[PDB]
Amino acid sequence: MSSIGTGYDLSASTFSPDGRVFQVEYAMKAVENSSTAIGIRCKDGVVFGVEKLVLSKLYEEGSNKRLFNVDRHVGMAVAGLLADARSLADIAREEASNFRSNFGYNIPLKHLADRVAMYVHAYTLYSAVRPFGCSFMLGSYSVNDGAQLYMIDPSGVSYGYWGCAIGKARQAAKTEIEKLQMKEMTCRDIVKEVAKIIYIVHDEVKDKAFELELSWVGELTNGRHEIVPKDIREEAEKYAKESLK
Amino acid sequence: LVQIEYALAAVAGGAPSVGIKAANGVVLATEKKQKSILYDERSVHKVEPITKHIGLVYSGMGPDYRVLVHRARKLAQQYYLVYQEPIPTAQLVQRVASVMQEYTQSGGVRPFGVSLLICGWNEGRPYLFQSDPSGAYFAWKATAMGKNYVNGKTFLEKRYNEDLELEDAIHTAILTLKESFEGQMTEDNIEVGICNEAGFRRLTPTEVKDYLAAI
Amino acid sequence: FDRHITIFSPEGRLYQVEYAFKAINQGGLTSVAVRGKDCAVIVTQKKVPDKLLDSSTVTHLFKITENIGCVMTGMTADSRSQVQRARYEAANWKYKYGYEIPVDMLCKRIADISQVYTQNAEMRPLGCCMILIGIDEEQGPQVYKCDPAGYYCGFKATAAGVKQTESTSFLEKKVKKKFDWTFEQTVETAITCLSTVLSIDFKPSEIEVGVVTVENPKFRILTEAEIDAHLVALAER
Amino acid sequence: FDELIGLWVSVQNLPQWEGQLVNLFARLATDNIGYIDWDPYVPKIFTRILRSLNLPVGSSQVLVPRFLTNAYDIGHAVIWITAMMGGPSKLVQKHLAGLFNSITSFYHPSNNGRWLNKLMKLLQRLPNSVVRRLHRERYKKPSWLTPVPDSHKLTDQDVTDFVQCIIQPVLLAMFSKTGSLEAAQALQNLALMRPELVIPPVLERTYPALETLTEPHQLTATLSCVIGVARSLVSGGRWFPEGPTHMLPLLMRALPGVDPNDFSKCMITFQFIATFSTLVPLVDCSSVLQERNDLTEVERELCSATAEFEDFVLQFMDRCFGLIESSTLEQTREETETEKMTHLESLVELGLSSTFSTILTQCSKEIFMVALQKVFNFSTSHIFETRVAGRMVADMCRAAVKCCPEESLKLFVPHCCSVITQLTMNDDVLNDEELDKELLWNLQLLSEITRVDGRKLLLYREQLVKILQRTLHLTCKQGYTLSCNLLHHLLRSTTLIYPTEYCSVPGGFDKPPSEYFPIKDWGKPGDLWNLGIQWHVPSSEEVSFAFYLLDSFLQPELVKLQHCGDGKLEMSRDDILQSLTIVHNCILGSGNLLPPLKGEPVTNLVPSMVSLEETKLYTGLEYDLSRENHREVIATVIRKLLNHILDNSEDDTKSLFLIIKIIGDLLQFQGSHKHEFDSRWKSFNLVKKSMENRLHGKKQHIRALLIDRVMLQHELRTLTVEGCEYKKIHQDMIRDLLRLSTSSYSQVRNKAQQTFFAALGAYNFCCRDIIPLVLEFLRPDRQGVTQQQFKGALYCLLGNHSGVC
Amino acid sequence: MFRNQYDNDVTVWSPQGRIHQIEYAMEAVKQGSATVGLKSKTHAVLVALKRAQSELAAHQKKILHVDNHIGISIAGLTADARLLCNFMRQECLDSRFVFDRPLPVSRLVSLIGSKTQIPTQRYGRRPYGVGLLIAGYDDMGPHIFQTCPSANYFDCRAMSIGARSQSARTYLERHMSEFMECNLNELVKHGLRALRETLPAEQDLTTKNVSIGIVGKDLEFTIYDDDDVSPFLEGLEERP
Amino acid sequence: MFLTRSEYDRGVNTFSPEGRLFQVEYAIEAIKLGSTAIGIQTSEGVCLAVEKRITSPLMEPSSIEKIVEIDAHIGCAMSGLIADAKTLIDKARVETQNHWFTYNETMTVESVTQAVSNLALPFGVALLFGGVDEKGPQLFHMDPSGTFVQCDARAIGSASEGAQSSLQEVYHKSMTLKEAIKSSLIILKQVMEEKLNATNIELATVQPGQNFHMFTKEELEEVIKDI
Ligand SMILES: O=P(O)(O)O[C@H]1[C@H](OP(=O)(O)O)[C@@H](OP(=O)(O)O)[C@H](OP(=O)(O)OP(=O)(O)O)[C@H](OP(=O)(O)OP(=O)(O)O)[C@@H]1OP(=O)(O)O
Repeated sequence: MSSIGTGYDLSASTFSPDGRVFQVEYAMKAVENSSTAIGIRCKDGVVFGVEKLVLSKLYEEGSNKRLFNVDRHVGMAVAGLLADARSLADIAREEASNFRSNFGYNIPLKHLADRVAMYVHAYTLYSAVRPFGCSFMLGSYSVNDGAQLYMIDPSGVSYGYWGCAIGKARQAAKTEIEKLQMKEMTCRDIVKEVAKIIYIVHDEVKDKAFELELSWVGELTNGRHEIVPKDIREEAEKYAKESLK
Repeated sequence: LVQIEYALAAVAGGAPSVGIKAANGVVLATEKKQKSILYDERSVHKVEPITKHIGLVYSGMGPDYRVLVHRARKLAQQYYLVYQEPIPTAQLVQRVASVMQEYTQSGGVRPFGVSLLICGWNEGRPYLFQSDPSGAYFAWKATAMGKNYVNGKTFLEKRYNEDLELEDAIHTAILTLKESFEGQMTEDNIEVGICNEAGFRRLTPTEVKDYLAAI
Repeated sequence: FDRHITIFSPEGRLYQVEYAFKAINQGGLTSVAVRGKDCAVIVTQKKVPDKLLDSSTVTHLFKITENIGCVMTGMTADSRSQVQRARYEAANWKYKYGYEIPVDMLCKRIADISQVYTQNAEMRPLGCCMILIGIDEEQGPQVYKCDPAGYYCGFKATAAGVKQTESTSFLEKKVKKKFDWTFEQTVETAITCLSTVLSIDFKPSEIEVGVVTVENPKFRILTEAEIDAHLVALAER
Repeated sequence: FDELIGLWVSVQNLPQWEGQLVNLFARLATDNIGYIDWDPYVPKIFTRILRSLNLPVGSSQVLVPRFLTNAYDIGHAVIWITAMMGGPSKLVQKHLAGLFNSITSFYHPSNNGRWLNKLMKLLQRLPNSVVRRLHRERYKKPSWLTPVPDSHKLTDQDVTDFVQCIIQPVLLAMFSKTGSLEAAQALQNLALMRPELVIPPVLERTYPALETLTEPHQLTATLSCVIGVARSLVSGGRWFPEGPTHMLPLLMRALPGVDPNDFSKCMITFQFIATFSTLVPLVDCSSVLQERNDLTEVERELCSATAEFEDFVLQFMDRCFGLIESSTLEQTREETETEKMTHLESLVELGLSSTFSTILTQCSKEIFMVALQKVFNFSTSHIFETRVAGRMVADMCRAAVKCCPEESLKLFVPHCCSVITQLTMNDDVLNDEELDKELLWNLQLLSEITRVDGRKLLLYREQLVKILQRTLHLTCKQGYTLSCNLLHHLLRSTTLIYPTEYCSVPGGFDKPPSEYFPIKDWGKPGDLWNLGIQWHVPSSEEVSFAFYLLDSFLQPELVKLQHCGDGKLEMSRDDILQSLTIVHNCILGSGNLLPPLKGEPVTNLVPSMVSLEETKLYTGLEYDLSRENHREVIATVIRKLLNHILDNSEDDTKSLFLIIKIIGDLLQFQGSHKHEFDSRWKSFNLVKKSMENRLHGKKQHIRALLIDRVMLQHELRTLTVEGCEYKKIHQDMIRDLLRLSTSSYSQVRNKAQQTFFAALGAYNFCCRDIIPLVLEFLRPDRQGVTQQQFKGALYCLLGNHSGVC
Repeated sequence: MFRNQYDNDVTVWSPQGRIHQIEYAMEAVKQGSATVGLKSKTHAVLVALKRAQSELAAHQKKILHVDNHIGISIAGLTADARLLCNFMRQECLDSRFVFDRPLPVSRLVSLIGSKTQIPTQRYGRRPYGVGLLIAGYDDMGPHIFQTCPSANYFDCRAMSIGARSQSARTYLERHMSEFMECNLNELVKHGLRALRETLPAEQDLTTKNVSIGIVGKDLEFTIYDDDDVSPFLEGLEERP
Repeated sequence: MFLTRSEYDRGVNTFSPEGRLFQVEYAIEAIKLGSTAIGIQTSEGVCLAVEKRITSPLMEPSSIEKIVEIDAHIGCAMSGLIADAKTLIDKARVETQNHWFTYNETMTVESVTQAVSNLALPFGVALLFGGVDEKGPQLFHMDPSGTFVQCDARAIGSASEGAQSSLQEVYHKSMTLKEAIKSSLIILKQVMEEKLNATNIELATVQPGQNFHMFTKEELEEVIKDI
């Protein structure tokens, strides 16, 4: 389009004349240059799926994990920039730790998401720092509150989601999660669906190799967030390969 | 600094404030127009007490003003902790103008866009003072602030005399606002405070209404 | 750099403070608060653009204390941050001072915090608007609104957002004509005002109403069946 | 010569006289070019010029002692270089190419320094002076001045080699940090002579620059340098034919420059769209496939790109709508409003309404109706605040109204009259002091919709006086002010002489046969003779409307103020100000009709044996002397009202100013403002110089500024009135003015002295008339004048910076 | 000429969604000499090529001790590698003092990445202009980690960083299918043949320019210098 | 000759697109400004020569020190003015003495050079630490970047490269200390072109037997008696 050189877009501490903070927008545009993480909550849990790109055949096949355990009942699927995403993994992890140490129980999702979206927001109004270039989904399950899936963008806004998608093919992933009855499915159907939606939105002629990472939390894991078994993962792989055809 | 002159540009865009030092007191009338009928005019106050004997009023930027209202009241009560005596008005203006000067020396901040009219009564003797955003303070017989303060300062220079009473000084402080009001003032859209020997108080709108009826 | 940070223009203006009000309009949403004889309502619209989003989490109505509520308009993360700061100042007033914070004192406190953003150059103004409602023990219903400039005022009615000026024109023609009051009319006035300037003939999944009354000062967020009970009563007249 | 140049070469200092001496040989070289050889001298001229550029060379070897100060201005060194080249031995071109090979490191944008201010001057002045030499040699007529010989004229290769040597510093200086101004002028003058060598590099650097988003310094560079190259780019030129095909691609891709964020690129984008739309008739000439021959393979591809002209004037216009929609006020202060418009944004509505009026006179009637509907829906349904955003929309509206007066006015004037009529009906809106702001915007819209061709507005005569019958007396100073400038623009549309079309193609441009071909006319410069200005001279019908509108809206309140000067009509200060505002806008609109103040001559000034006669210039209206002169009655009323205010209501600081303005325009104003004419004149030379086809010599210019220059000749004609008789009715104007010059309030004194100082340079021998009346107050013995009368009499006696003293 | 509005500080996002100071620090590691790291099932070998300021100077060190089980090799600014060594040595000492066990190598690498993200986001401070190649042995076997100036860390089968280390990665990806089943000497010779292919045609691996660091199961981290690389280089083949 | 600057040099903390900090680059190649100083490490000890450039004969030559004593076994020759080096010299002395206080042993020349180079992390001093420890005699050059390296002959200062190309040629491993002192004087006289006497050069040796020793005027002129 056209560039701007007046310099309203050089610090997050500055509005534009039409009222935008462009550094937050440019950080959010760093997220849409990254591969797609999807998250779907169901009747009994939240399922995460990341197309983790493998940009060298020399890595250890499990390097650069974009799925995080931030508490034993909450998990974190990241898009965007990894080093900022690991910083926020440490922040969310420390915030869960401090909540348990001060109040005596596990941090609620919707409270973890708010307390981490406030950190992400506090890095969006100063000239001494820049906004984070990662959007991320937090997904939990417990017995009292059900499945909980929030996503936090670089702006610092956290909304609840039945399905969610962050990354470069997030929109067609919103389409193919919108073709899905997630409010009635169980977690073991949502893993097949997450795998096939990740295999649909993956353009092999631009980025050509990836490793699908899945993580669930739910009734079937006793409200613990885990990577999930390789057997269930490779059945989801085979259903996604055959499903695509 | 250039920000001090640009901060005085935000004062002269503010609403008119007029303060007149009578023989037995000091008035401080201001312009308080509401932008629409939706605003509760009872809510926010421009004439504001600092002590039981010092009040003040401003022109310019209200949020900047409340920062020095809060800090004038703190400096006054930390004088009262030390001396158990109500602070002299001139001493308080030195303290407040020192605060208002601090935000011009330090970088990374701007000056206040507010100029204060500090009134007072101490030792049986009234005081009229103006603190500028530079941190400079001047003692006055009468002065104007805000929008067309120049025309107000020469309207006052014509109607000021030293053997003037407090009620007549309320009458000629309403007139100095009325020379620039633009559209028929009432008791709900100006705000007057007086010092006298009884202390500072902000006039009740029922008491402003009779002063307006006398004109 | 005279238009990048919060310092004065040569004609005495703060351009970043002016651009924070432009930032309020970025949200696309308009909020309206009106005040009655023994009640004060807040109505905002609840445009949910993504249909696989949990709509129970998208809300601009916030509980500050049990007796004080809040509608936010503007940049959403800024809004949640200013809500957390208002909740802190309310609880700390109750702790230090032994009684519940008044609505004017909370709104004055949040505006005093916002002035600091308008004066230090190292951080920006926080580009959103708070409207606080709550029942005063001596003055009745209070509607207070603080802007990113650090101003606050008390309002017979007010509006915040994209269609603020036309909502203000509507309510200004309204409150000089009648003294709008009663529990039902004041929700009527705040639903009609939002509807007239948005011109979209509400269904209750699309707005959200928050009330305080003198008879029960608890801040309530209206149920969708209750917004139906007002929209059906308004939509046949 | 041999004496003086041997003296020149034998010195090596920088004396202060050898810079006098190079000013002499530069003048000698230009006037005699097929003469003195300069061949033993050229290796010394060029090397002393390079020394004058005083470039830092070597390992930090410095020259505090060396003469840095003078002796080598490049204005004269350029003249001396360009007068030596040509002839059988180029030698001078070899040295010139070697010079720019020696400085090519210093023109790079990373290498800026104190040398660059003068190295930019070499680069902006040298191709200009070669253009002037080519014009001197080629396109200037035979005359008394000694013509240049055939042996020493610049040939084809001789000017191709100049372009080939100088262009790489010019392209290198395009991206300079100082601001690309003096490289754009070089690119203008180099494209008049060799456009095929100049335009393809600047658009090879422009299309990436206008694509990027990390190098924004390039967009301001590569658009300001396409302004100057534009008249060459849109013409072709018989050896660079591709030229224009680059216009509408580059015109469409520049549309995100219309931006609320940058002032700096939105200026140059407006100034780009305005210069690449006067240069093109944007009539949709794409329905020509019935024209199997008579076309060029360029012209075919250039007419089957013309269909994107709706997609330019509508995609441009959403860019201009969003800039308005985020150029609103957003009032941040509780205490006061802003109510004024800063310098930075009163330029982006001059640029906005300039390029949108430039576009819209250059579009066909097919394109215009779509643009009119898009104007009308946005101004009608998107209600605007009346300070910065509605000021922009209503000036965007009157561009469409100024183009085709009969169709655009049909949409706005019934709508705005109906919507004002529905909102003024309550009859308690007359004494309402706020005016709910839908009346404000439509009242502002109608106020500025009407400064248009007045003959095309006499249709909406009856139901437009009815909108003035009710709004002028409405007590709100946003709303009688927006209704008296409605009266202002209604009088001066009906009274004043002005052109109406400003199009690039004479007297036509909305013509039904599209079988002939408008896109072989991109340019067509000048044509002073077959020009065809559509003038608006006032007819008797509209002069009658102007006097009716003056006898319906000036005369009642003139009666009112005349009674207020008496002991009748105890009249409010907000009501005196209103009536003086109506009187001011009514004079200030209808000035051309009413003849100036006349009376008996003042007597005892100066014995005058030859004659002291005013100049009587016609200016085209023929004053009606059988009507009562309306300046005289207004002067009669405001002198008596000045006596009333300066004796009964001394403090009325707002009406009094308008007594000052009404004295200032009763005494001076005949239809034209002096300051507006000055501003227009300044604008004209900036537009003329940036589009100056210097090489060609018949005043070839875009028909737009060539019509604007005849309007400047008319304004210069109606504005210069010479030393007319001082005429005692003007003496009372300046006696009573002095009374305002020495008054209680300093602001009324300061505004009163500026019309006082302008009153004294207008009448011959009247500065001497008032010497002992300024001097009354500063007498030692005149008992008790005042502090302020004394201070005012000596401000009066000081003068100002550029007037009488 | 094409001057960039956005590559000024690290706290500026470009409108293309990028941070240019991080990207420009990413090629501070291609200003360093090549270094190959590779692991077997039992050992992890860091082979680096080091250069001398003159023939009389003594060949700047590139493999550095961090603990008895962790040894790293550096490419890029050796001033930032010194900050990173001091940090990593102190973290190894702190968890051998508190827990009386060696570090997991991945936890130290995570802790490095959390250290180096902080100057990628805060004003007036540059990213670390070094990339490390981190060999370690712990309970999970041997480990080869790459950390980059982008504060992104990589778990590797084999890796090469430094100038013209593409050719080593072309060697290593071709031959990584047999690294795990190597003994020590063949793993070192694979690392040397990867390092030997980051050379021009006239240059060869000598005892002065080659430095080899090995950690393993029953072997602490040891750096093999000048005389000590002679058993490892006098078993290779001539350059193909 | 002319001027060759870009947009990526002289930014104080800013990488170039080739990973380079050119503000630091030009501030290291501006510490060539110092006078020449040649250290040669031999097996019989290390020698340190530096040129002195006395202004006036009213000035004490023993008052501008261009070779200092770090400890009894370590000397150091700087290039540049002494006031830039003097915090590095004082740091080196304090570090040797703290190492002695904690450890009851002499600090190695490498560890002193490392402790100075930590404090150098620019600071704009090139130093030459020559000394004798348990690893024999050792010479260490430490450029202003903070990079230190053992080197067995090294010239720092104004003609560092022209003297270094001569040190590449006279030096061999079996060189005696007197041959090193004569060679360093020959190369100092070459890069100086002045007559060589005991008022424009300093010289100091650190031998394995004796301590750090500065040559006196009588001992110095015996060396230039046969140069
Ligand atoms: O009236 P203005 O604004 O002051 O400007 C006059 C100039 O001032 P003057 O009339 O003497 O007071 C005069 O220039 P100089 O005498 O100083 O050289 C004329 O030059 P001339 O015509 O003799 O010289 P040629 O034709 O250029 O060779 C005109 O300049 P061009 O446009 O180049 O000439 P064109 O009018 O186009 O023919 C120009 O007419 P415009 O009004 O259009 O600007």
